[PDB]
Amino acid sequence: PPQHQVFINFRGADLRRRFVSHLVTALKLNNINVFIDDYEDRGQPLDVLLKRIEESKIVLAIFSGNYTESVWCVRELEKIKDCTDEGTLVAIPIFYKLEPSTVRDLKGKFGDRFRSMAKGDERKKKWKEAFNLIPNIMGIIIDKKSVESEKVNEIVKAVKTALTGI
Amino acid sequence: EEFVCISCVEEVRYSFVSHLSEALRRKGINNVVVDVDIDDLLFKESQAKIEKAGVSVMVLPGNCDPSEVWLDKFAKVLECQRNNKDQAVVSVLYGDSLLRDQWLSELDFRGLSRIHQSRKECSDSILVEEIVRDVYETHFY
Repeated sequence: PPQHQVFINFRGADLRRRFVSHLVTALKLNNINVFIDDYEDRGQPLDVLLKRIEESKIVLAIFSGNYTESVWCVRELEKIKDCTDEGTLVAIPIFYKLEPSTVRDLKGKFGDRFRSMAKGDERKKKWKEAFNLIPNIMGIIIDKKSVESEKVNEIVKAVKTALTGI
Repeated sequence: EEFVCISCVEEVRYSFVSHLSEALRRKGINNVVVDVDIDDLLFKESQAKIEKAGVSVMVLPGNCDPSEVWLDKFAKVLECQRNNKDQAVVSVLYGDSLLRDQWLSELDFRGLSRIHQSRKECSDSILVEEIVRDVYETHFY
């Protein structure tokens, strides 16, 4: 098992090819071991993902507009939330081009996709509370006036700090 | 001393181009970013910077119609290569839905050949890498 692992949790092939590709290049540059999420839901087994998350020390939860279309991604967040409550990992919420309140209160396009995917599902309530609580962890914001390269450096800094602290 | 000038529209200024500028900077290559969405009035300061740049990098909005974009925004950047004949020009067609042929045609008409393109198979990070290597080779050239 690897044990200076950073888990990068998110969805979107466009996000993987763009912003995340730079974040990944900067982490590797700093010899930090990272695990990339199944961003296409190309069907890596859910138990493998949830286990990788548990084996991590850091999780970067990158909330984008596509996060709530995936039942598996939402299950990952639940697992994130469960693990932080047992104290086995540092979680850092990243808000990619949406406001945190949008996430917390499941507003707009973000929540509409969530409500559509979770219609008539028993676990809906528990999921709703996770989205309400994870954005209270300190976290990092990226809006359209943000200099992305600076935000990448800011995230890498937070990761270095968290890793020395463990 | 010697430096590189990146030209682009505003939509990419804070995303793709910032990564591009950061990458050059890590490699020890000084650079400045010029926004071409500015009209010819404030642009008069930026003309100065482009002219003394050794390498001028044009990051084009490849999803857009070149006929609706070239003359309006980038003609003025290319026209700085006249004053400095030592200056080399690098062109980047950036975008997730390129009007690839329209732009290749435009670039040919203006006489530009040193060209990089967005591809669905490569990340923007790889694209940045390819451009930094080209610039570096041209930078001491």
